[PDB]
Amino acid sequence: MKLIESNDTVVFPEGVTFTVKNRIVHVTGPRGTIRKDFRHLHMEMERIGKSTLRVRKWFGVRKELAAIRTVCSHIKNMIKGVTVGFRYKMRSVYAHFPINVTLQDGNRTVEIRNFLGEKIVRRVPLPEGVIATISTAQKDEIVVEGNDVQFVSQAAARIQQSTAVKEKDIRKFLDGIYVSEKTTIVPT
RNA sequence: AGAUCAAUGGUCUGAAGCUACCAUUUGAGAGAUUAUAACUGAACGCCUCUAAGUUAGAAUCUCGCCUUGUCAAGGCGAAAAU
Repeated sequence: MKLIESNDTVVFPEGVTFTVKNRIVHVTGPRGTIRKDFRHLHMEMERIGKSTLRVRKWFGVRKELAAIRTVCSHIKNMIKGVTVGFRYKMRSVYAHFPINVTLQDGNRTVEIRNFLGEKIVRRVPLPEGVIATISTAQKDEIVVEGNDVQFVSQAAARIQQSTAVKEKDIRKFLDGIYVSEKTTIVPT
């Protein structure tokens, strides 16, 4: 069945603006602006009012209708990123070897050393708009920060998957850098 | 003394050329991705690597490097003398 009409709306808080057109959104807030392209989905996105953005699908099938709330969630994450940003805190877990984490290339590359005692150096470049920080207060804590949740979480996952154990069962060789918390920059 | 013949008379050494892992020299890079592990994220107000969208990804695959390139819309240029 093709449902005639199905829509969902996103309401923007104060101090944020969106200016959507042609299925491209340009959210902007205190922490800068995020531009997102949604042209891979054929829905009508419009401004209904002064701070409400409606995403609507005409005659959609189950799979297409599944993407309305996906797009709305993406725009909500855009709002959150431009207001309070995203910060992923990761913890280093090790049995014997301290996992040494440093930043190089103008703080654009994360270098991991001594993971499980290996002499190889693991290098993770950071995407544009994402910064990293080694916590001086809390030991063995890395923090990845930025506006765009996609890129922040992608960098965090790159770091987490970089430290993988090989040829040893992972059920107790649990060393590695694991995302311990997903929170915001500004205390919410 | 010089040489000849014995279908290469025979023995020793034997350059040159040819030749031996029996000597010596040289043999390497990207791209898209598979399985897989993940990100964001609905469907299904929760979850979820998946549905849309995103990451990393290999003796595989394609290309590079390397060999041929008398190629029938007679494959296509530059340039010299005619």
